[PDB]
Amino acid sequence: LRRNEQNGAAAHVIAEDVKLLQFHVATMVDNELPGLPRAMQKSGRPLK
Amino acid sequence: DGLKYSLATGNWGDQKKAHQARAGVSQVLNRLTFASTLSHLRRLNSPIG
Amino acid sequence: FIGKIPIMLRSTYCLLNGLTDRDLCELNECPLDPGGYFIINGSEKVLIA
RNA sequence: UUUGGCAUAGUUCC
DNA sequence: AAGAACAGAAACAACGGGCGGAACTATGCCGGACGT
DNA sequence: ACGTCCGCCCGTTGTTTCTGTTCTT
Repeated sequence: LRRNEQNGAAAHVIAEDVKLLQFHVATMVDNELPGLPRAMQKSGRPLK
Repeated sequence: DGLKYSLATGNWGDQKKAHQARAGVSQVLNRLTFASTLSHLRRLNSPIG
Repeated sequence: FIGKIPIMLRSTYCLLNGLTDRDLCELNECPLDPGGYFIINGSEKVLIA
């Protein structure tokens, strides 16, 4: 996101990346929100 | 690999979707006594929680 | 050739189907063994109804 | 004299 | 004798967290494809 | 010979609804 905001984006890549970073941080805090992608890493096991 | 995995682990389904796969099929045979072996080979199961 | 299918012991497509007790003893198999289980990676698996 | 974890199954005792 | 805007209280619907205590064995698994 | 991409209970909060007050005509 730093690189995109430095080199200039297409006004929607920035928004999608912001949403993705928000999802990653939220799932790091709690990985049980209702109606979420439910991030996994490997073998299909959800994180902790 | 699919047949071997489903029989080896007991999670009846694909490996990627072992979340809703019903576990508890394909147990490892009991060999403590002959009666244990027979009563294991003739066994039922109700999927109720 | 599309893959390998595990075979249940003593079933029609096993090597012990129809053999006499003397042949079973020759193969170091117990004549009293009931059969009806799979051999997956060495261990013996039993499907539960 | 050095330290694996996740899951599933079975069993013992109230 | 009539009409409007606002406000206080309530019926029903949707959502979320909660669900025993110990202990002992065993078995499978921890990502996949590609060639410059 | 390495390195890149892909099953039941019940506390909250919302939504919607139904009347009361006061001002004006």
